[PDB]
This record gives sequence, C-alpha cells and structure tokens, in this order.
Amino acid sequence: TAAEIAALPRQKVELVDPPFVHAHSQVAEGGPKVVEFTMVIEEKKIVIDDAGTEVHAMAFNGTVPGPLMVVHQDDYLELTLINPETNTLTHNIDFHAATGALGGGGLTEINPGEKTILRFKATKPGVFVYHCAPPGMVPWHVVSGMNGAIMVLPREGLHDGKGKALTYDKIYYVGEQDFYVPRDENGKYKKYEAPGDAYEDTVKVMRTLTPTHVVFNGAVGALTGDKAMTAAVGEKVLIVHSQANRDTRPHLIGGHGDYVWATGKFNTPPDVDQETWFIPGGAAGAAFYTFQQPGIYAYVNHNLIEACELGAAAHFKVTGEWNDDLMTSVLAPSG
Amino acid sequence: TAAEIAALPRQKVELVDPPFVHAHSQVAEGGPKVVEFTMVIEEKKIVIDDAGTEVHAMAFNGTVPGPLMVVHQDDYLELTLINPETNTLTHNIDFHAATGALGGGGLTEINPGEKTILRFKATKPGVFVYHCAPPGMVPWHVVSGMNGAIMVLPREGLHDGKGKALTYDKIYYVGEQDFYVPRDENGKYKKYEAPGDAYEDTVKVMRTLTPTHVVFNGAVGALTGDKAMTAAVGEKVLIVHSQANRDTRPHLIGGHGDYVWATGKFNTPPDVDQETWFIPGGAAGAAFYTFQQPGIYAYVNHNLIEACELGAAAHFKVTGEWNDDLMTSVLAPSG
Amino acid sequence: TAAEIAALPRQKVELVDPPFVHAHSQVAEGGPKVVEFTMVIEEKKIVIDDAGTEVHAMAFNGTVPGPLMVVHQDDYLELTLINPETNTLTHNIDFHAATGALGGGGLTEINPGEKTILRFKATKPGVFVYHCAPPGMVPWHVVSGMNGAIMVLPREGLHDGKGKALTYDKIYYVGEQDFYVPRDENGKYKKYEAPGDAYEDTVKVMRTLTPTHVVFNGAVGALTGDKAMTAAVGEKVLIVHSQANRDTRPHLIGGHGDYVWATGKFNTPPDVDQETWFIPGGAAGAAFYTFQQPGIYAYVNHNLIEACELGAAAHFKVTGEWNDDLMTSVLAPSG
Ligand SMILES: [Cu+2]
Ligand SMILES: [Cu+2]
Ligand SMILES: [Cu+2]
Ligand SMILES: [Cu+2]
Ligand SMILES: [Cu+2]
Ligand SMILES: [Cu+2]
Repeated sequence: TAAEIAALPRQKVELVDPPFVHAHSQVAEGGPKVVEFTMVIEEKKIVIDDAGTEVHAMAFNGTVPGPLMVVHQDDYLELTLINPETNTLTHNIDFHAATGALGGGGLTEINPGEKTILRFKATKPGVFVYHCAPPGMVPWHVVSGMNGAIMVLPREGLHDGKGKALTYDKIYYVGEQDFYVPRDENGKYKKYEAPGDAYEDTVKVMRTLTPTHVVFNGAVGALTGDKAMTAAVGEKVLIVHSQANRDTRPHLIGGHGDYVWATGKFNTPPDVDQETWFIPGGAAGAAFYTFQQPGIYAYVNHNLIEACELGAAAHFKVTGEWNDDLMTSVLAPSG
Repeated sequence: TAAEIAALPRQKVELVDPPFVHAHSQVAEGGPKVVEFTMVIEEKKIVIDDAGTEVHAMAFNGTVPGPLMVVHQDDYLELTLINPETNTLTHNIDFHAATGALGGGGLTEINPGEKTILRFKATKPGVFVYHCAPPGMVPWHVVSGMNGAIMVLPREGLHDGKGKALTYDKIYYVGEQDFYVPRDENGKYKKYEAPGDAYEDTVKVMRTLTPTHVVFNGAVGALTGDKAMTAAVGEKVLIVHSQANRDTRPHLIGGHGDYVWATGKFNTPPDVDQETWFIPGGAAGAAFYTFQQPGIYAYVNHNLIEACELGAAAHFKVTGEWNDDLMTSVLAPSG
Repeated sequence: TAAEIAALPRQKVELVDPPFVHAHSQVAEGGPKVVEFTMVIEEKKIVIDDAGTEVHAMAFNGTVPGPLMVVHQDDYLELTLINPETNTLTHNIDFHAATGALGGGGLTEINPGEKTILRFKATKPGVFVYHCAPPGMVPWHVVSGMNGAIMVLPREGLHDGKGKALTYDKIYYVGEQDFYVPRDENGKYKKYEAPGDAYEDTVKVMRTLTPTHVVFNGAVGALTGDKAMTAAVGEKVLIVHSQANRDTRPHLIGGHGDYVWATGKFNTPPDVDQETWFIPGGAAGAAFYTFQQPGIYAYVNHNLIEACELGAAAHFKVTGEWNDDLMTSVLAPSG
C-alpha cells in the first residue's frame, strides 16, 4: 500500500568501479529496502587499445561498463541519474530488471543540465543488463559503452539446484563491449572532435555487424597484467558477465563454471560443470567457481579471434598450492 | 493403421496471416484429429523497407513468414501444398516437427503447376520451423522468405516446469527474416526485373553472413504504428518467434519472458524471469508474459544494431493503469 | 596420492579417426584407471573444397578434428603428445576437461623433436573441447584444425533427466571447423608452400569474423555421399559435435535430438525433442536420437548459408522400413 512503501527504510550506497563491486550482503538484511544510487554520466574520450585508438565513450559513472548495482529481490532500486551541462547528448536508462516504461527509459530522458530519479521494484532475481536507450539513437549509445549490469540477489542469497546455499568469497563484474571504430581508406582509426561528428561513420561500421574491438572493462588488456583479477585455491568466486548488444561465450581457461546461470536468472536452475557458457546480446550471466589450482588463468570470450585479436581476454592470478592429483606433468617437454 | 487413421475426424482449418493465429483450443477437444491445411506458394515482389527496397519473395500462403499452423500432440497435420503455374521455381516443404524424408522435403518437391498432399504425425510438442528446401537451392529459398512455423500444443495445453497450467489470453507469431539485398557501387539497393536476375548477386551477399535487413513480418516496421500488437494490463500473451536461418535474441523492452521455452519444445521445462532469450537459426521459441504496465513496449532482437538499424523491432500498445509500486518517476527530468 | 595413482591399472587405448570413436564401455569397467593415449601432431596441406582450396592443417593424430578420447569420470587421462621433427611449429594442448595450468597448455609446450606426457583427473562428466593454444598464436592454431574433443562418461553410463538409463547403439563424432582462407585480387584462394607464409594473410581474414569455409571432418563433403554415417531404424545414436572457435546450431533434417546435452555436460539434464540445438564456440555438445524412418538424413549447421554455401553439412544413410503412420505422401507431386 501507499503507507507501506512510504515507511520502508532508505539506504544510500557508494558505487565502485568495475570489475570490483560495492558493499553488500549475500543474505538480505531484514525486510525490503529502498536502495539508493547516484550516477553522473560522463561523455569522454577513452583509449581502447595499445595503438592509441580513441572512442567518445558515453559512460555511466565515468566507466565502461557502468558499475554493478546490487540489491535483493523485492527491494526497490532508486537511481538518481545526472547529465551534466558539459555533456552534449540526451541520455536515459533502461533497466532490464525493471517493469514498465521501456525499462525506465521512457521516464529518464535527461538533456545536459538535467537530472532524474527513477525507482523500481526489483521483482525478479538475477543479473540483468542496464543501458542507455535514447529514442532513435539506441544502439549508438549502447556501443559507445553506455551500459552496465545489476544483480538482484535472492533474499536468502544464492542456492544450487537442490537449494543448498552457495556463498561466494568474492565477486567480479566483467562488462564486455563491442566497439565499432571508423577507419580511413589507409586502415587507420579515425578521431573526431565531438561525439556527434562520428555518428554517420560509426553507424556504417555498426551495419557490418563486425566489431573492430571486443573488450573487457573498456580496453584491450584492462584485466590483464597488474590488473588481473585474483583468487586463492579454495576460494569461491562469482563472475558476473554482461554484453548489452552482442553475444558472448565466456570461458575460464584452466577452470570451469561449476554453477552457471547462463540466462542470468536465479529462478532458472544453473547449468553445472560448464566449459564454455553462452550469454546472448542484451543479457548478463553469472558463473560460480571454486579455484582448485594456483597459477595464471585466462578468462575469455571463446571466439578466440575475438579474445586474442580483438581484445576479449582477462586474467586471474591465483595463489596457493598445486594439486598433483588433479593434474601433473608426467614427462615435461623434452627431446 | 491406415484404417484407424481414416476413421479419425478431419478438421479443415482456414489459415490467417501473421502475426495473428487461426482459431484453436489450447486444450485438445476430443481424440486425435487429422488437421487439414492448404497453402498456395506465391513468388512475388515485396517491399521490405520505407525507402522502397524490393525482394523477390517466395511466400507460403503469400506472406513472409508463412502462417502459423496449430495442432495438438499426436494429431496428424495434412498439408495440401500448391505451386501455381504462374511461379517459375520448384518448391517443397521441410517441417521440423515431422519425422522422415528430410522433414517432408523428400516427398513434396513440386514444379510450377503441381500440387501435393503430405501427412505427418505430430509426435513432439513445441513450436517448430518449417521451410522450403529444394535440392541445391536451400538457403536461397529460405532467405527469400520461404519459411514459417507450426505449434504442436500438448493435448492438455501449456504448463510451466512444475505442473501449473499456463493459459494464454492471446497469441502472436513473430517470424524474423534475414534478407541479403545486393547494392550498387553507390551503396543503393538493386532492383531486378526477374527473380533469377538477382540470384548470383544475392549468393555473394549471403556469403558475407551479414544480412542487409533483419525484419519481423516481412518488412521494417511491419509490426509498428497502426500494425502494433496490442494487449492490456493483466493480459497473458504467448509470443511465438521463429528464425529459419539465423540466430536471434528476443527481448520485450519494459517487460520480461515470464516463462520462455527458449528451445521451443514444451517437454523441456521453460526458463523463467528472462530478460533476453536466445533462439538459434533453424528453430522456433515461445515466451509467455503477463503484462503489468500500460504503454508502448518495443519487442526486439537485442542486437540493437539488428533491431534499430536493420529492422528487427516491433511494438506492443498496452492499455490500462500505471503501477507505481513497480516503477515510479520520483523526480521527472528537471534542471 | 601419487602412490595410489601409480598403483591404478593402466590401459592403452588405440585411437580411431573421426567420425568413428574407439571401443569403450558406457558403464565403467572396474574402479578408476589411468587411460593412456598417444597422438602425434601433423602439419600438412589439406584440400577443403572442390575448387582445390588448401589449408595448412595442424592436426592432432593427423586428422581434423582430432580423435575423440573416451574415459569415465574420475579416471585419469594420460596423454603422450609428440611433436615430430618434420613439423615447423611449437604446439601444446588445452583440455577443457582438465583443471589447472590453462587446461594443460602451460605444461605441454613442445617444439618439433619434443614430446610430453600430461596426466589429469577427469573430474567432470561430459563432452569437452580440446585444442592447441601456443602463447601468442592461439586462434591461428585452432582455426588451422588443431582441436578435437573428449567424452568423460558417468561411471554408470548416460541417463535422462530422471536417471532412466540411456544406452546408445552407435556413436559418431562430428568436428566442425571454421577456416579463413586468404584470397588474391581476383577472388581466388591463395596457396602457400609453408604454414608460416600464410600467417599474416590469414590474420587479416580472421579479423573479419567471417569464415570462408565452415566444414565437418575437415572438408566439404567429408561426411556426405559414400562417407555418410550409417544407422538403421530402431537404433539409438549419440552424435557428439564440437566447435572450438565459433558457434554452431546442429540440426538432423528429417529427425530430432531426442535428448540433447546442449552444453555438453552430463550433470546438466538434457533438453528434449529438439529441432535445432546450439553449441557455443569453445564447447562440445551431444545429441541422442532413435531412428524411426529410413533414408538419407542431412545433418547440418542450421545457418543454411553456412551449411549449403560454406560446407557445414553431413549425411546419415538409414536402413529399414518406412513408417507410414509417422509420415505419408497422401498425394505425390502431380499436375
Ligand atoms: Cu546515452
Ligand atoms: Cu535493452
Ligand atoms: Cu521454395
Ligand atoms: Cu530446416
Ligand atoms: Cu598447435
Ligand atoms: Cu579453450
């Protein structure tokens, strides 16, 4: 009822940049809450590869992907979305988790200099994409990086197909972005003064359905080297993966997805013992794995051209003790 | 036996043009029936976009997609298929729902001026693609629009994964078509005086595996404006979706798939609470949704380039009262 | 322990060429074993189409795909991998079935003239891709044919979703391969006299994400005509299908997938009554079907351009008596 909603507790949360995730509890603390987030939209030039290739990103909270928001089923998510006067374009937000008004898009169209506050009830548990979607320019905003995900945890937290609690020690959010960067006749990537300048050239590339780059966390190598994700043997990790526009097929090289909600929806029982899972464009999925071996793992989109040539590869650096039962080199490489 | 089959009641059905579906009962009335359908194939020029782009379509019942035929499990589907002498090509039909002879393809090869009658037992419940498949010319016929779907309902109607009856108030059939239209050196679509004139140029485009157009009900915007699908708050709608040649990833913008038979087969428990489902090329799927919010919804292939640039977008106009518990604008776009 | 493993029975298994599979028991013979395989890597020219197009194949056991290795859950797979001096490249192996060191890749890097012996515990039941993945050269080896699959059977054989036993009479392994063959200025496929000579040209084609050829068992027609797979009405057949780099959507034309482990993993219950299933790039899947009709069946990737234009089509030739209840030509094609 009116009073019931009015009387619910309100709680502000500080966001953190992907692949890290803000403070949350797996089991819901008490009854339904109105969980409050604020994101400022930033239009800005980003460098997406080691050749200095530039995109005019359109970035929720200044990042590609935008940050993971975490709430529980039947909480309310209340987003203040801010479009500073320094931006050039109108923006909005479509939460796939939400019901009504084009996911919120119809209620959140903000010009530069405007802000809005949207509340919705998170009625369905799962990981879900969100993305900007201005009428008439939807894909251009999405493929300029204006997308992220949220997670709506069951109130009792995660469970396997038998209702046994699944509790992660850490969580990472990998947002995968297909970029479409115009090139000149000499094959060199083009640069533009303002976002709108690139519109016509970019749509032409979009229509080929062939990304120039496919990247995690906004750039080639963003989650490799000193920025590899980490775990220890014995540690239970949840990996949330989203792709707002194009299919992907995540794979943990050297590992598995012990439980994978490939559709991203927690009331759909997870697949198990997965090698390579599939997330369609416009969706998020989640994989749960318990690390068994130390070492460097690669986490990839298993179209290995996309992974190795186009940028869709991350690493995990895992500490701990080798398990010779699971794997051993009986004879090391030799003549 | 032939004698028992001959003793079964016949029902002659009048097909209707997609996205509408001929009158049927969700729960089968009586025992197995021989359900009779007739379709005339029409080779016809169709306009697929607002610019006036033309395709020489090959159209079951004169429409792209072909109409949805509805029977119950263990009914027999008896199709009279006619290839009028005004056509120039040989045609046939492959029913994915059928068992033997290349889905019926082997038994239904008809030249212009010929007809045939094929009967098959609908032994498996689900939605299934049908399409033309003439030896040596299979993809050309299919991507010229010569495909549709059937639905084989369980005799006891639909149920969810857990024995709850699911009874829809209305059903729509969205057929999605990838088209491969040749262009001139100035990037303008080519027209051909005869279907044959288009062939070589079309196979070249087909080889790029990149359609020029991806459309619902035969054309860009075919299911928008005054041809939008309709519903009301509280109404239960089944959306059957097919793609005979190429993957798709349906999404109801502002909604969900409450129950999605993503593989299209009713003995495979549906996924639930879906944001974006996946239907592989050569299959049909179905989603069941109860509308909770009024207004415009877009229904899209959620590669948003395919939706917004290439044509794969439809609308639903939904009447009724707004639910502020589910979503509200706390603060409308403001300075 | 190492001692306990050293004390387990060793079995030497002899590999057979796809699509055939080496002798095995569906239900496990005795307790865990160390199952021993040996494969020599062969770099050779293969001809992949009727125009005499050549690929520099990198072939496990001299075939594309490499052979299917069959073990049971909690057996040990011990592979001796040999890289002869007649080869020019460094190679390794990543088993998606294995846990640690990039699936074995980190421990199996062998130059020509070298060999290695890897052992891993097959802890998860299912069909799983394996492939070469040399640092810095991963997609190039994979798309040159350096991949296959293994099957790790549940010790008690296959069951359906309800633990009812599923026993096949025949098993076939179909390896699907996307090839990226460079062309000259006139659209002719290029030939090279060393694998390395083709590298740069191939990388350029790979980056289009558009294969020039998509084939089964290494070439157009490799599993059609005389080389059709065979079955009889009433026989239960398991069809294993893998694709190491790119999505596929298998379909048995005239048939179905009665049970389909679309993810390839046996602890994930199978989909049923399938028309067309989906296997993401980097994975294997398996379909079980009981033939009910005799004749030619086509088994395809149901992107029909990929099947009929690019080469992704096989045949089954099935003996037996026609079932007129299932399907009958009521009226044969007639004027
Ligand atoms: Cu935007
Ligand atoms: Cu969306
Ligand atoms: Cu036809
Ligand atoms: Cu088909
Ligand atoms: Cu290799
Ligand atoms: Cu791999």
